[PDB]
Amino acid sequence: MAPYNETYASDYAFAYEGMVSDIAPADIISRTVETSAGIGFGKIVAQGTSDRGCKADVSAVSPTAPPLGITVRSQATENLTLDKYPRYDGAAIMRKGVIWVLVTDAGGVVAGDPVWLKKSDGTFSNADVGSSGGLRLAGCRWDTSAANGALARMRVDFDVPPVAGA
Amino acid sequence: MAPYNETYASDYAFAYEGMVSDIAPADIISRTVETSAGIGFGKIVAQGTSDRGCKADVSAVSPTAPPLGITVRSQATENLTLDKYPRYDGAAIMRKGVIWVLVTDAGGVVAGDPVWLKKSDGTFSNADVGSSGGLRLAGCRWDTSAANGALARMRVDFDVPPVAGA
Amino acid sequence: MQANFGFVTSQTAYVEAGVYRMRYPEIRYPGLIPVDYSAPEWIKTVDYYSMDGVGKAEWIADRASDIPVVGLAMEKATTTVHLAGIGYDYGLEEVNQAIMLGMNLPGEKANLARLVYERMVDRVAFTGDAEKDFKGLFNNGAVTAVSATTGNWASATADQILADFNLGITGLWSATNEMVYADTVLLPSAKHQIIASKRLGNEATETVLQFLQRANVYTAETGRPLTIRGMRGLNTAGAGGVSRSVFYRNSPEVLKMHIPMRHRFLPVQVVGLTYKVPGIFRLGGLDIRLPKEVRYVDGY
Repeated sequence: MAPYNETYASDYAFAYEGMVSDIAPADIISRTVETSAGIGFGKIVAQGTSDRGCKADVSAVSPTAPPLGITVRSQATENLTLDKYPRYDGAAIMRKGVIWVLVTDAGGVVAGDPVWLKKSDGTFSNADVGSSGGLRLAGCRWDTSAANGALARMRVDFDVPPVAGA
Repeated sequence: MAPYNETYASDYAFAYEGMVSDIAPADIISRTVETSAGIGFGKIVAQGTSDRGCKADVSAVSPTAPPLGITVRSQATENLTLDKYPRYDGAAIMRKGVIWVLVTDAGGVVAGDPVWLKKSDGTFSNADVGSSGGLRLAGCRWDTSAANGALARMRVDFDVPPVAGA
Repeated sequence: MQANFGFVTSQTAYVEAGVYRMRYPEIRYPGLIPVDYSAPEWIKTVDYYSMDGVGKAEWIADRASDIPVVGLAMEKATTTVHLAGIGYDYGLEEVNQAIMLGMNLPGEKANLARLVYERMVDRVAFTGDAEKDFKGLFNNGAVTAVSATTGNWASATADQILADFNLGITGLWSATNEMVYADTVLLPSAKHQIIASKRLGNEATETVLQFLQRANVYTAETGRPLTIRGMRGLNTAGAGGVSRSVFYRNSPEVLKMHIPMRHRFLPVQVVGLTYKVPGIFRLGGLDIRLPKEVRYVDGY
């Protein structure tokens, strides 16, 4: 009977942090979490050192060492970390479907835009940062107009090599 | 009761020459073998002259004429050629899944590496040969650390155009 | 070998009906580790309790109510359970070509899948993955590992061999305040065999392995022989790649291994002239609850 965090919303929300939207194709890949803390749901991941592991640290990704994919919302995750994949757990990375993610940009994004990754934190945006600290995920595009700090769905394809931007 | 070629192995091996590893997507394509001799199982193939044929000769592939794909282990192949697709036979080319192949490199490969094709013989390796005789399969990556002349599984996507390297 | 499902045989030849498979080291976990599979499927953790009590007994009188009382206390601990899988797939004309030869491809891919499942369970039990931090019996970092008293067991007299072997049992007996005795001992393969065939002295009749079978702390006072078992992966498990031997008590209250789900086959899904059957099994890691009743000695 818990009425806390009641906002009396006009209508239903759109999605959650890492939920997918149904479509026939999806590469979902099982990896093992390597970071000491968990990994959030809609997040980018790099290639681990365990030959099948992944890390949440993408500060050193390059066109030669591209990022691995994006985690998905699992909803059965050990109930000790709130919404995360705990250490030593199947990660369920996705690299082909359409997924809801979080926007980090001042002016927001619109339907068809490039997707730029900020290597410092691992956040998605519309344009390059400008100090050799951003990559462009070459095969990727948005699918929703959204403001700053809101959820937008994007279409992703990680087999296309990334592009470095200074 | 045939005990020849008994090596008393510690545990089971990993895979065979051209076996696949299960995953939801796979483009498997039916082509007709054009070479006089057969074609091996985990091998690269070029575009034939019969509008649906394939050849095992990839000595003339370029970014303008990219290779076609990789054959898969069929296990029902006319029992006259040991492990090959005989002349005039359905070839079952694959160009999207993850497949076990043979490594030809001095130092071996690790988890995430570029895949370089040597046009002279048609062998996969980690780095370019260095005399305008190698291509880079742009969308391709390894998935296992393996030594020289061992089996390693790699993820393959042949719709991305190749890159010429001198 | 070959992979064609078809062989050219003569018409005047006899085809012996015997399936000879290749040899692999034996399974060797059943009977060396207690495994209990009773948890409901798709659990996520496993809980277990303890219990300890305190009291005292005094002298009373015909009226003085000096009667003392007792007290109780409890503590809880937990472990986890993970998921893995392996399965097979096949084409259409492959299985139809194997059916008219009496091969039964779907049933011949299940035998070997069970076999590789047992292989996986063994590897998880006797060593670690470093993907789930499933510390194994041979490399658990919570037990004490000491070195042998200059014993290489090659060019070593049986005095040194006996001293080194009794070092493990005398070092575990005093480590539990003289309460528990070693039950089983696992030695490297290379050195279980050097000690198996040499005499105690220049003139003797028994081997130094047959001597420590009995004539130890455990076997004489309670009456059963000590299980000196020869092991396979202990050859280089050690501090600097040197052989390790393990002494332990082998009870369900020392070791445990939880396997909620054994191995499952799910329905077949057909995608364009290809059939894919996925197989899943859900198991946890090895648990050493009493680390003071397991001892590592290196350098034998």
